[PDB]
Amino acid sequence: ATNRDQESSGFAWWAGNARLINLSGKLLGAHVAHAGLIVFWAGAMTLFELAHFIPEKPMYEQGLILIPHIATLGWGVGPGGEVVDTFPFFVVGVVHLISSAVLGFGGVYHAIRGPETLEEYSSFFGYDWKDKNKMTTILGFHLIVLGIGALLLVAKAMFFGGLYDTWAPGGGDVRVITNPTLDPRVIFGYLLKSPFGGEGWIVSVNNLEDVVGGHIWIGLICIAGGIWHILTTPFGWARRAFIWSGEAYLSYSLGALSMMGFIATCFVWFNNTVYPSEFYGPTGPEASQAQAMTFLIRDQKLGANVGSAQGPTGLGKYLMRSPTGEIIFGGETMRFWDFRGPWLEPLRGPNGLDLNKIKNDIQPWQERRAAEYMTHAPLGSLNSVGGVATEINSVNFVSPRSWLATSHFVLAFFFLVGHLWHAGRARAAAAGFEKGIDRESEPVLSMPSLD
Amino acid sequence: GTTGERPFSDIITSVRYWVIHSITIPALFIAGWLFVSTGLAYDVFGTPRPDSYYAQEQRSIPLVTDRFEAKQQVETFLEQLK
Amino acid sequence: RGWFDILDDWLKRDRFVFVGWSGILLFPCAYLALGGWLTGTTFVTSWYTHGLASSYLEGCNFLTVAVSTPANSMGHSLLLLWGPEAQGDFTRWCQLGGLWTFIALHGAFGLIGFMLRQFEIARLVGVRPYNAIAFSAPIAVFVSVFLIYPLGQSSWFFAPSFGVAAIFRFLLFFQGFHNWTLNPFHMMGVAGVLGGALLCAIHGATVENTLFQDGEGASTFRAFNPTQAEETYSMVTANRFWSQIFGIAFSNKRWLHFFMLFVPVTGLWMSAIGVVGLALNLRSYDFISQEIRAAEDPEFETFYTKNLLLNEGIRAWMAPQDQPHENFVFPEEVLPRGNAL
Amino acid sequence: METLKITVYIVVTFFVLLFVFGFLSGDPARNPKRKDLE
Amino acid sequence: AELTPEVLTVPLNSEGKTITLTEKQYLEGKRLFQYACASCHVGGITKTNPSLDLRTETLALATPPRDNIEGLVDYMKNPTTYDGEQEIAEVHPSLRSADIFPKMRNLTEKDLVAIAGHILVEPKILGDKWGGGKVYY
Amino acid sequence: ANLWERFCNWVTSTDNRLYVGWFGVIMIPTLLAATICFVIAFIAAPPVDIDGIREPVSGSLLYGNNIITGAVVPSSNAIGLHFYPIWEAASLDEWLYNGGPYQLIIFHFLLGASCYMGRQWELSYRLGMRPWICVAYSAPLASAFAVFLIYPIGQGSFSDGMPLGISGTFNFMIVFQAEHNILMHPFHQLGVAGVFGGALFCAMHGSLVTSSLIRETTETESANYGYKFGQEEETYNIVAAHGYFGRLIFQYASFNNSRSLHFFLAAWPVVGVWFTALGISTMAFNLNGFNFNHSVIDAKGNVINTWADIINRANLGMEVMHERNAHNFPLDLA
Ligand code: CLA
Ligand code: CLA
Ligand code: CLA
Ligand code: CLA
Ligand code: CLA
Ligand SMILES: CCCCCCCCCCCCCCCC(=O)OC[C@H](COP(=O)(O)OC[C@@H](O)CO)OC(=O)CCCCCCCCCCCCCCC
Ligand SMILES: CC1=C(/C=C/C(C)=C/C=C/C(C)=C/C=C/C=C(C)/C=C/C=C(C)/C=C/C2=C(C)CCCC2(C)C)C(C)(C)CCC1
Ligand SMILES: CC1=C(/C=C/C(C)=C/C=C/C(C)=C/C=C/C=C(C)/C=C/C=C(C)/C=C/C2=C(C)CCCC2(C)C)C(C)(C)CCC1
Ligand SMILES: CC1=C(/C=C/C(C)=C/C=C/C(C)=C/C=C/C=C(C)/C=C/C=C(C)/C=C/C2=C(C)CCCC2(C)C)C(C)(C)CCC1
Ligand SMILES: CCCCCCCCCCCCO[C@@H]1O[C@H](CO)[C@@H](O[C@H]2O[C@H](CO)[C@@H](O)[C@H](O)[C@H]2O)[C@H](O)[C@H]1O
Ligand SMILES: CCCCCCCCCCCCCCCCCC(=O)O
Ligand code: OEX
Ligand SMILES: [Cl-]
Ligand SMILES: [Cl-]
Ligand SMILES: [Fe+2]
Repeated sequence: ATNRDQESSGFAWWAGNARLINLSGKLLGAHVAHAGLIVFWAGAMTLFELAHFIPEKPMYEQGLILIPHIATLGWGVGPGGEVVDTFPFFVVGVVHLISSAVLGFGGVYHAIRGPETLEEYSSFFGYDWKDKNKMTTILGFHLIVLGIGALLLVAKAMFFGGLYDTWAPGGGDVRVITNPTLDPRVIFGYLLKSPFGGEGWIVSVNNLEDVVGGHIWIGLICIAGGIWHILTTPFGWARRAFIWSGEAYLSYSLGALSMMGFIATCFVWFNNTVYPSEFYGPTGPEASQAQAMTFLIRDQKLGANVGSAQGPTGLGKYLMRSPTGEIIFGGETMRFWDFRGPWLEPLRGPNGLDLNKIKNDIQPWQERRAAEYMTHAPLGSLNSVGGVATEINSVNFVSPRSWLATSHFVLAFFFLVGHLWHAGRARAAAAGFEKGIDRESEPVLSMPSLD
Repeated sequence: GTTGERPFSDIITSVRYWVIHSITIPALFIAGWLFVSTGLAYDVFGTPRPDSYYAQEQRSIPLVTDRFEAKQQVETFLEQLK
Repeated sequence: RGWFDILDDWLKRDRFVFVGWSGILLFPCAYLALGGWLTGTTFVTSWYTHGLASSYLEGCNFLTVAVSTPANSMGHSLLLLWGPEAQGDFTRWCQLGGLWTFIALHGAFGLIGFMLRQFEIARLVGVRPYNAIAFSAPIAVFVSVFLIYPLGQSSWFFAPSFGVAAIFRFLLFFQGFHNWTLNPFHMMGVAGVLGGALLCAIHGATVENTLFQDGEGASTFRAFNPTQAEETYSMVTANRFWSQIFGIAFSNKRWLHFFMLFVPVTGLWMSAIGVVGLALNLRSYDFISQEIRAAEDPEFETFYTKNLLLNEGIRAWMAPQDQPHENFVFPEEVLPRGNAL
Repeated sequence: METLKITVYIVVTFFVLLFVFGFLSGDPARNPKRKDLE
Repeated sequence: AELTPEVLTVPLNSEGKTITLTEKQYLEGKRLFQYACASCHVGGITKTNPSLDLRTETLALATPPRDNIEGLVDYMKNPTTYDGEQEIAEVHPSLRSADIFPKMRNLTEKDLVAIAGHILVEPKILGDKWGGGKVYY
Repeated sequence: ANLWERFCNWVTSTDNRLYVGWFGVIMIPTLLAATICFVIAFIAAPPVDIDGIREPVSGSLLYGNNIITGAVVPSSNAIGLHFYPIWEAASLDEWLYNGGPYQLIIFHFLLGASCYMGRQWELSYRLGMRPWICVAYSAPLASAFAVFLIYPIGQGSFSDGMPLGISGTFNFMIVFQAEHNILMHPFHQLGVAGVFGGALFCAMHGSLVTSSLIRETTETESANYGYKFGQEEETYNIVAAHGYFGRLIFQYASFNNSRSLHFFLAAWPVVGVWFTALGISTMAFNLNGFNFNHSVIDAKGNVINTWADIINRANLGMEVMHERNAHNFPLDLA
């Protein structure tokens, strides 16, 4: 029981995992076991979703979050997102589960039975947190692996089946991407776009060509950067800029992951390209716009001249102008005039929504889709009662977009707290005062008074 | 310092404690269960059963409206249930 | 020794749970209040007093169960089990809401007993009585809310019912009918509560981050000994930090801790005064100048007038079911409503 | 309005650059106990 | 009160003949109604067209009359506008549009009868609440 | 030393009456801008068309408000989440009509408050303290982010951010209850536990220390003069305080360790407020409080009301009355 008590390690049980900071073998075992946990959940949860899946009903009516991910990749679904074959879902679940068993075996071995420290057994796998060269070597290895993952996505899109394209001409379909966007102007203009309304930063990516080109660039850049960090060691300015310790590296990663969690929240809330509404349900903006469209259709069928219908406030009841003049839906949904979706874009012309097209060319499938989205807006209670808070019990529905956004905002925030905690502690421990103030050399006592 | 009572950990890790309580705890739990499943709770506390909130064709609540006749009003409501 | 002195000895024995003379009042009353709440929430209905289901036995959950107030027709009756209403019939007593007055009265006397316990223990161990003094705020809140307010209103019916959701309904009723948020006494109460939470957090964190290193462990809790004479954290360093961060800082620990007593206690007392006012419908409901201006000028609008519209909605839509004794029938056409909703 | 926009861009860039280069200017060594943190 | 056979007895055709639904029938109807219809018709209102509701009187005044089991089954097979002038299977769920409304694909004749029975019974239980909207919540 | 070296030494100096630091270099200008704009707007700004329906709401003192009713009004629903700096307006008149001051103020404030947290860390580092006071500050800061940025992002408009005023805050709260039933949401319940318990424990700790002060003064002098700033010995008897509180409840319910005690004081309210901030930030994506409307039904099928149904009636009143001219269609979907 080496270092497995507070007396010998300096750490209490509630901080026990800090006892592993300098025990590389047991720490590797811990990480492999936790990765086994991740893979195991993927497999078990996917199998649970499949066992509870009713193929006829939309995915988003059934509390599914993983099956939509598989379907978006083009597996198991056909035109309009209809499910034609669930065996790909089942295969994903089974394979992840078996792999989880293997990972668990490896992690338990490295954590319980294998060498406690790897430095003696091997210098290739052993490391010292303060060895910047070795640290950057491991970082580069994992960068190469990640780049390979991005290129795997590219391969799925281009050579093995393609991706589900909600924008495909005909009403959404699996499509093979053959002309990925390699234009750096486009790819990095995305990064330079403002995050505010009508711009949306990277969350605004609205076509699979741009998606695939972006991931091509990510894979190549990651491979090059990993080779770079294998072959180099940090320069002097970096050496003087950073804290070089295990806890510091953990803190940096906590900050990065928090940022990624917030970004994912926005992605799933706003983007209906890589999160097709056929699978994840309408976005909030989409559902609001859909209500506007639905009642425009109903009243116009009754005989209203929607272009000229004046609302109570003087603004158009059904149609008005955005602050830059585009014709848009009226009512509160004026805030959502940046929304774009395949069921709505056929009605849009150069100046915005086109009155002639609204009057003459709205199709039954558009009417049906608008009704569906209006009635599956992402609003619901914690016990999964669909609709506004004042609605009565009857509909058992909370949108996958709501579940995913809320969960990952919670995770991103707590990981920001983690970044702050571990970064502050890393600084204090590197400087040597993380256990408190030295009584005989209290820094403040040697400073001049403020007044 | 301690006040002389036997330690709780000592008591709850002892064979005699569990000899006694493996009988007593289940008995009390079953007593409560039966208190409900036999319907005695309804009678004791005057709580309506699912079929006793309304008369068959009634939709008005049996609200007590007189302070000193409230007991008789409740009894009249109960009779009207029949 | 005399029997009084022998009894004093036994009551003040040092045992796991101290009893004391105050115990003779505290323990039966506190037990009866708590047990009454659990009993009512588990088995008792609110059908004959409110037209509501309020117990686990009827199908409510922890958030919706309650021991509900008696019917409005009961007035302010004590509703004693042997009283003229229940006439010694336990089942009828429960159906008439005697459990609410039972809980409220045994709980009030239990609070008296607990404060007496604070005094008695302080006297026995030789400390000053400031914990008992600070407890006056919870007692003032309880008295003002659960006894004085209903005593000023038509009956116990409008006191808070002992339950989670029932308390929430109490909040919303106060907003809708009293415009309680606009009341400067509630505002001072809010300041006291939130400032107390702020002081609690900031002081805890400051101590924990100005600790002296008094041991080698990375977990710093073992480096304190209760009998030690030295301060465990650096007041000088904490004062320097807060002076440079926020401009001002504490420099006197005694003042710091008295201030921690003073803030939340004073806030709760102020809120109690406000509720005494509301017992008489003596509200901070309106600003007369704004009302005159708005009446004369249909383009004048502020968040104050918006909130008044919200209150009118609350009253109209909740009164018929929340006040069943009034027999309100509001035809649909009279309900206030905005466009389309 | 264009002059205002350019002025604000210049000011913000000034302060942000101060932030970045200041934290690059050997910040870890600016503590009372141990300087050589690499 | 109880869910009695008298409550469960509802009109069967346009000639006044009545049928007595079983309690299992009524519960199955409620479940199927939640499954296939409540997204728009929760509580008897119509979210995407509030002017039309599922109240028995409204069904009675519909053309053809829909205040009986057979009328409601026919509506679910071949829905029409209120005056019966237009067939709206293209925009309303039905067996003949089950290809575009998949939740209708597996419904059987007994299932449709159960849904219709639920629609007719629920107002007998809830009164104005059925089709009344938020005013009566 | 070179000019840059001297400037860095001044910026990071621990001898300045108010610490500046690198976080302060961002904090000072942004907080000054936010403060100046807020004060000017609160006093003098003209009415703002918050809901985008050409119905301006008056927020400023000079336009008929008092301290309780005044506010800086959120930007127009016509703007949504669009960035609306002064230079995006055709004129200051347009900017004011559309509520640009709100955006300027809240953005500069959020940035400055983030830098305030960082500055707490930085000065702790300069003074050789432990670093986690900033972690305590992250709770209220997270709450500010939730009500000024996250909720607007989720709902699609800064017009739904909390107004910068007292009555505006109340309006925000009431509408929030109408649309999300926050009272029935466990995270707000944890927030209430956090703040009620924070106040409770504040009073408890203050009262216990005050009750255990050691005699160093006479009855004609404030007991506070019994403590001298920077004295080595403790000023109260924690052993006596523990004897009292342990006998008040029972021995093992009372802290005998001051460090554990102060950690608990920090942790309770901070965690509670973290959770309430998450409650707002998750209801931003329309995951609302528990809905038990009509959960209890009798044998026939009659609805048996509960206190939750009464709450629902109140919520309906709020919902139907709020923003009375802004809705054209039956559902309020954001
Ligand atoms: C990659 C993520 C990561 C990693 C690897 C670490 C690793 C570490 N942290 Mg850091 N931490 C993180 C994220 C991370 N942390 C985040 C996000 C936060 C913010 C909350 C913190 C906050 C934090 C603090 C405050 C401290 C550490 C400490 C530590 C060390 C000991 C941890 C331990 O033994 O826990 C033991 C684990 C437990 C005691 C169990 C905790 C269970 C949590 C609180 C509840 C989880 C609920 C669950 C999700 C859902 C439950 C469902 C139920 C409600 C039904 C270790 C070096 C300690 C340290 O400084 O050591 C040097 C320390 O004091 N961490
Ligand atoms: C993902 C979560 C996770 C992981 C991977 C680890 C991993 C580890 N912890 Mg940590 N820990 C955690 C959570 C976690 N911990 C939490 C939540 C707490 C707070 C309660 C702690 C508190 C804590 C302390 C206080 C200590 C550790 C220690 C350790 C290490 C040695 C454990 C040991 O000696 O086991 C001994 C235990 C056993 C022999 C019992 C059996 C354990 C096995 C692994 C169960 C596996 C079951 C599994 C189903 C088998 C599948 C096999 C199949 C695939 C074939 C190990 C690397 C110790 C350490 O660092 O030592 C240097 C240490 O002292 N941990
Ligand atoms: C990142 C995870 C990781 C890392 C860094 C290590 C590292 C190490 N392990 Mg451990 N191990 C792991 C996972 C890991 N292992 C898992 C998951 C298992 C369970 C099967 C084991 C089971 C295991 C045993 C039983 C033993 C080791 C031993 C060793 C040491 C020698 C390994 C060697 O020479 O490789 C030789 C290289 C190979 C055999 C080729 C590996 C390439 C694989 C098969 C495919 C390509 C890799 C690819 C990226 C995998 C993708 C998986 C993805 C889905 C996650 C070394 C310290 C030995 C030791 O400690 O000696 C004292 C030892 O006896 N490991
Ligand atoms: C997991 C990813 C990862 C990580 C952790 C690192 C880590 C590191 N790299 Mg490597 N790098 C990577 C991937 C990564 N790299 C890849 C993929 C490439 C290929 C393009 C490189 C290419 C590369 C080079 C060429 C160099 C490094 C260097 C370094 C070191 C200094 C980093 C630094 O100062 O950053 C902090 C960054 C800065 C100080 C400059 C930019 C700071 C701006 C102002 C921040 C902008 C934030 C933005 C405005 C806010 C929103 C973000 C939004 C745009 C997403 C450090 C060890 C340096 C070194 O010493 O290596 C020998 C070096 O010269 N890296
Ligand atoms: C210290 C303990 C204590 C206290 C302060 C109270 C206080 C109260 N109880 Mg609770 N009660 C207690 C213990 C206590 N109870 C216990 C242990 C039980 C369980 C047995 C109960 C069971 C209980 C029930 C069931 C009810 C109460 C009720 C009440 C209220 C009315 C009491 C009343 O009118 O008494 C009046 C009695 C006295 C003031 C005693 C006077 C004693 C003098 C000396 C008598 C002198 C004359 C007399 C004829 C002596 C004759 C001597 C000779 C001729 C033989 C009051 C709030 C009622 C309530 O809550 O209503 C809503 C109610 O219904 N109590
Ligand atoms: C030393 C503690 C310092 C840490 C601070 C604690 C944080 C706060 C914890 C509070 C809850 C305590 C959890 C126990 C913390 C703990 O350490 O537990 C251990 C403690 C003592 O356990 P043992 O008897 O095993 O003690 C071993 C001893 O030999 C020495 O430890 O157990 C109890 O006190 C639990 C008994 C429940 C007693 C229920 C009695 C009910 C009586 C009802 C009347 C009440 C009085 C009413 C007054 C009006
Ligand atoms: C170290 C440590 C730890 C951790 C641990 C872990 C984390 C582990 C993991 C583990 C794992 C991670 C495991 C795994 C497992 C797995 C398995 C064992 C699997 C199996 C599978 C199967 C058997 C399948 C089957 C099937 C199929 C194939 C098809 C479908 C159906 C079914 C499902 C039946 C703790 C915390 C305790 C603490 C101490 C130390
Ligand atoms: C995939 C994809 C794409 C693309 C993407 C990309 C291309 C990306 C990139 C990205 C990137 C490229 C990023 C970057 C980032 C960076 C960062 C995030 C940084 C940070 C930094 C830091 C953190 C710093 C710090 C500091 C300072 C500032 C001062 C001094 C000290 C220190 C150093 C600490 C797209 C959209 C097209 C589409 C979809 C898909
Ligand atoms: C009123 C009255 C009375 C009294 C009564 C009593 C005294 C009662 C009591 C009762 C009681 C005394 C009851 C109790 C009950 C209890 C319960 C019912 C409990 C529950 C619990 C729970 C459910 C919990 C849970 C949990 C969680 C969740 C987590 C953590 C852990 C725990 C376990 C805590 C007399 C006779 C004078 C007559 C007149 C009237
Ligand atoms: C917008 C992009 C901005 C960030 C771009 C990335 C820049 C990365 C490379 C820049 C390197 C800066 O290099 C860094 O310069 C500073 C300031 O002179 C040096 O700082 C050093 O000299 C200065 C004097 O000027 C002293 O005040 C300081 O205490 C000392 O550390 C650092 O030792 C060096 O590491
Ligand atoms: C101060 C101490 C107060 C203690 C009061 C204990 C109360 C115990 C009451 C139990 C008996 C109730 C009498 C029931 C019969 C009364 C019927 C009637 O004549 O009205
Ligand atoms: O702006 Mn403010 O408050 Ca949110 O929900 Mn819709 O939008 Mn309006 O209505 Mn309700
Ligand atoms: Cl409003
Ligand atoms: Cl609208
Ligand atoms: Fe203290």
